[PDB]
Amino acid sequence: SANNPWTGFQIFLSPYYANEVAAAAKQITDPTLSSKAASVANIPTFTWLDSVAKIPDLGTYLASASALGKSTGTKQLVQIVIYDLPDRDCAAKASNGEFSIANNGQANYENYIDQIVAQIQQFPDVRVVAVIEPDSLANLVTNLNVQKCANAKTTYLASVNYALTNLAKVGVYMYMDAGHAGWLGWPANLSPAAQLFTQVWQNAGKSPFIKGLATNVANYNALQAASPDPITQGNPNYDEIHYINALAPLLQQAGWDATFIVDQGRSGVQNIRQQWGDWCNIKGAGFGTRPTTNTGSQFIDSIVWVKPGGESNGTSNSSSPRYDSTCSLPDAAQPAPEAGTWFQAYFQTLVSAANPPL
Ligand SMILES: *[C@@H]1O[C@H](CO)[C@@H](O[C@@H]2O[C@H](CO)[C@@H](O)[C@H](O)[C@H]2NC(C)=O)[C@H](O)[C@H]1NC(C)=O
Repeated sequence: SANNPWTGFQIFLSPYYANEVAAAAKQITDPTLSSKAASVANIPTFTWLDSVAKIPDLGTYLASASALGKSTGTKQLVQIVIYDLPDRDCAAKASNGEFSIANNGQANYENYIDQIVAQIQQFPDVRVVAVIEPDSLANLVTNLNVQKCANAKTTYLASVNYALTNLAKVGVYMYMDAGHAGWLGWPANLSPAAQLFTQVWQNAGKSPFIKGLATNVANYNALQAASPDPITQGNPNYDEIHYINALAPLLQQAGWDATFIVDQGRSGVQNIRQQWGDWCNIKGAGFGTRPTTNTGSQFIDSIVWVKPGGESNGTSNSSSPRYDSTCSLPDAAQPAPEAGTWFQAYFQTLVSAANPPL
């Protein structure tokens, strides 16, 4: 499109991820690998606002970005993930979301959005790009047979709508999460997905700030695979470019000339999964293509690193109340600590296996 949110901006580098990376790098014993690991702190990632407790951090990042821009003559851009739906992750065996539909989820989520908007409103010289609710709308395409998802459908739609409508009022550029090629990219899922995303876009007023969709968030697919990963058999859309090329024209027909961003933060190593749906701490993952607007596609505004590499996707300990058995599969790195906590061995392998190399 004419307006790529990243062009002309300096991306703000997360100091939190930077702090995690710095602490991790000093524990890597091989000196050459340690220096490569430390440099990961210079690679832009998205900040996950996975609870209300993260909102004060957002405020600090906006204010810091505003000052860094003035100190360097740059316009700064802060990258965030909106990730706090009530009954979050409806199809997962376990979820860490703090809100529940049964306990005023809609009002609590609205207040979470209001607090985020109130921060963003104070720093108008900082641009914000937001990924909207990973692991939400995609469940409403394929997983309505999951009772928790069926029962969450109206709340997910209302809450996502509230986020889109209100973040647009402060000029946030937004990409709705849209799963990945092995979820919504199956040819038979493309039209139901397009119909749902279009309805969501319409309900939020077709705001020009709703730029399009984010794909492969927290996943491992290639953007453009050298050859199809065996997990993809049966799906001609075996990588993200095939998925996006197939979905984008369906959105165009609705009047939404959508553009896309694609997570490649853990895509450096292909052919590491037994089944396509295995998502938790996949063993042998490597850092992938660094964020760039040089995407190879008319539809793709940026390759991005949405999910921060090194933060555990979930514990492998079956005695934890947050245990999801996906995290103990044979292709999941184990033992793995609780979701969000640092997984040092996994980070070291992400560095060692990076492709392109760091
Ligand atoms: C695996 O999960 C279990 C349950 O969460 C953990 O065992 C408990 O740990 C807490 C303190 O961390 C104690 O209050 C409980 O009494 C423990 N229960 C038992 C049966 O030991 C266990 O620590 C976890 N293991 C790892 C490596 O995280």
